[PDB]
Amino acid sequence: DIVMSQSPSSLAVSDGERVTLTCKSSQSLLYSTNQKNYLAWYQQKPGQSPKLLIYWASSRESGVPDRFTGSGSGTDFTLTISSVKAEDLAVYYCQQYYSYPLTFGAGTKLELRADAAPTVSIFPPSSEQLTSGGASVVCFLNNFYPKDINVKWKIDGSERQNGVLNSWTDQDSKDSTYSMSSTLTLTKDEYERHNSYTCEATHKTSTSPIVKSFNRN
Amino acid sequence: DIVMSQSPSSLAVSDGERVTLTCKSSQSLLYSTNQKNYLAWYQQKPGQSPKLLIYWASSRESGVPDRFTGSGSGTDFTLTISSVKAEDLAVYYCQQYYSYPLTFGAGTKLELRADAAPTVSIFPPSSEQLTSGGASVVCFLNNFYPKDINVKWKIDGSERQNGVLNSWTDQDSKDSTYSMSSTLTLTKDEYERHNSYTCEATHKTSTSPIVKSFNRN
Amino acid sequence: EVQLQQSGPELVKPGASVKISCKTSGYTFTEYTMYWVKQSHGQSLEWIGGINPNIDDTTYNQNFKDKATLTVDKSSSTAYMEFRSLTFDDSAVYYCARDDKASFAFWGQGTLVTVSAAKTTPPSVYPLAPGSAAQTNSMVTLGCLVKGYFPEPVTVTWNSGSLSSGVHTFPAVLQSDLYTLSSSVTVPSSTWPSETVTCNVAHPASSTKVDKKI
Amino acid sequence: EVQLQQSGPELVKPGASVKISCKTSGYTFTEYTMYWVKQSHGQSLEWIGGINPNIDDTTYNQNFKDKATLTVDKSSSTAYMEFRSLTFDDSAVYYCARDDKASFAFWGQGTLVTVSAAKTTPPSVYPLAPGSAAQTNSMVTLGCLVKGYFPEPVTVTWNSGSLSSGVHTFPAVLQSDLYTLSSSVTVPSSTWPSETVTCNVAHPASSTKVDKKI
Repeated sequence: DIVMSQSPSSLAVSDGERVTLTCKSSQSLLYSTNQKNYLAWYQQKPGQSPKLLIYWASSRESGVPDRFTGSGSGTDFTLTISSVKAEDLAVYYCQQYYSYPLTFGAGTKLELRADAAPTVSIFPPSSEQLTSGGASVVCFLNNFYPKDINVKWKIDGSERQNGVLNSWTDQDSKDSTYSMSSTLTLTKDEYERHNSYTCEATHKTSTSPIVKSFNRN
Repeated sequence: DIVMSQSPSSLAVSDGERVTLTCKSSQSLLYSTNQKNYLAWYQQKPGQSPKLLIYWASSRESGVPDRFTGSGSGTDFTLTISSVKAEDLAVYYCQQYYSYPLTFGAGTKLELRADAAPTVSIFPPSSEQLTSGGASVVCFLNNFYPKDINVKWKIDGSERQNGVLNSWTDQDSKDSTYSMSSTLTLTKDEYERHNSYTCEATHKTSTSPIVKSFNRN
Repeated sequence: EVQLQQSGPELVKPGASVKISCKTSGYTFTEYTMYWVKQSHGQSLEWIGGINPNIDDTTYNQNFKDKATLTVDKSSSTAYMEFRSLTFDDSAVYYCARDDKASFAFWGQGTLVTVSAAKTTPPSVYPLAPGSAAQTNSMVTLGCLVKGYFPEPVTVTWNSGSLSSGVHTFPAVLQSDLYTLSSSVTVPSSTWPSETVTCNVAHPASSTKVDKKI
Repeated sequence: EVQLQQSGPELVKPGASVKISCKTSGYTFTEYTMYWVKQSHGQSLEWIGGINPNIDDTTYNQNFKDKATLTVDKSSSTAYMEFRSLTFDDSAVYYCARDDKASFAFWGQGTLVTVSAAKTTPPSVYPLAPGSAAQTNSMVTLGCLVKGYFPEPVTVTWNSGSLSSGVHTFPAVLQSDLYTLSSSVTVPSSTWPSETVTCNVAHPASSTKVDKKI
């Protein structure tokens, strides 16, 4: 079949800056008789349905604001936005009408800016958890940026990937930042056989990881 | 004057069947030369104004759907509906224009189907009721069919007919059922002289009456 | 095609006189006669009378003798109806029906006229809860009584209108010149009594809003 | 424009069948063409297939072969999409794509189909409190754990929804056919531990609401 690619996967833009998207296919989508390149540009608002914007890459659909200007022909394509607004935060897609099956893009999600410094907050397992037959050691990572961050779990100096779950939500509109929760589950027998529980996270802006620990006694 | 009668009073109908209404007059409403009969059929929607359906008993109003027709002359009168709809719920009337004073009909109403019954609605009185000097015990009837029911009040095994407040509602638009509330009020020192309060209700589909009671102390 | 306008609800004391008006527009008032019909007990209708504007033809029912008198206004194109010696049985919905031809007639929206010797009072509501410690039903029904209010209507919602299902509004009954109503709403057994529900009643006449948490 | 009326959310089990209806209005149903799009892992759209209701032509993708069928109804102007032999990878959000003009394609509200084998269970709330007596930071964090609930979602409020500031609600994760979420808030050192708060959760499916003090 025919495959398409979008690069890059994500872009962080501020208010007033222009943004350009690129959709490259595996072969020329140009049709000779109609002399029109068949491609579709979508914008999907969060919690809503996607909608078409630029049809046949050469024109703007009626009702779409002037900031959306389509261009490109043959292989390469470009979606140019003159000035972004507060309602321009969404994910974009790229569809081809050339041949079946219809190929869909990987998607590109916009972000905001900038400079969010995270922190580590540790909590011990509760009293009702150990009664139920298990234990959970979690530390919350909130107010950070960008969305790319790595967290490690080391028990008594030994690194363990068993029971590691992460929870990553969308970007909060108030502080323009992200919050991620990490959950590590273990039974009541493993809680009594171990003492120190640590979670270690690495951030690009920080030259050294932030470590936090607590004791069972 | 010339009084008119209507039978039956109420009947339960389904969706898509035929409904026949009859209005009988004590005297002949016919006028000789024009071979016409004086009557007018009415349809009054709840919260709306009455409207006319069949004029001179033989013909349909302009704008009324074809499902409303009528036949008959002289004494008897017939109003037949070919196919009922969901908006057909109303109260129908028949008037005679023959002689003054103008006499009206008793009215008819259509119901739905079927088989709803309650179990225990009993609410004991609260502590704030006695602070005002009075006392009130209530029995409710919810999700029951048909509207015909006989509520009875038994205090310490004795029947009490005074202070009974009965209230009936319209038909529900969801389960097509009825709601009835019976309130019994009395004074403060009479409530302290009695302990057990039994609330009796008799329903048609049940071969035995439902007997429920509660105690004050 | 036509607009028949009347007055709104009136609050009158027994012994006074009330005037009901019927507005006519879109047609000549000097041609077609006007009639009046009384609606009693919510269903049965009663014929009041009729009047012809131009020839001053007035005929009244045997019940309305020395009670209902009709007067027409030729200048403003409207009809007037006034009553004398109002009693307790005189509270009914009134309509003014136009007579065009024998085939079809026009009706108005109606005027709600009630008469009682009464004074407006803030509604006194009390909570109600079942006195049994357990039950065999998976549903737990609650309710609250509304007593000592005037005049109609009274809007009763539940938890700021969050639960719109399972609500039943019972019509009011007239006792000692004051109406009393009640309401009941089904609630699951997995909530009560671990949370509290409130009864929100509104009385726009007295401008009183009270909430009782159960 | 066109009003696309779909069905509600469906909860089924792997191995059963499910029907998704798409209602069209305002134009001719037999003229234009119908399509369906599935959204996989929430950021990625997948093309299911398409059907022309005029000549009843049916085509599908390679992944959706021998799985979903497409039937149309001329009387009600509705499009039917039925699935057979469901798996755990078939749980996603489905879209009804109606192609009218090449300028803009009309889209519907979406259909959430969650296919899993599970039984409805009330949620379990585990409170969280820091174990340190003092800290240099003036802002202290609290947390609430909600485990063992189904189906999703559930509404989590802090102190009966009185505190709307600094509320971080994390999405649910799926473990052993059960869902688990976490929530954390920022509290100043003045009120903590001077005053006590609570974690209030509400589950609309099981009608079970649990309150715990922190």
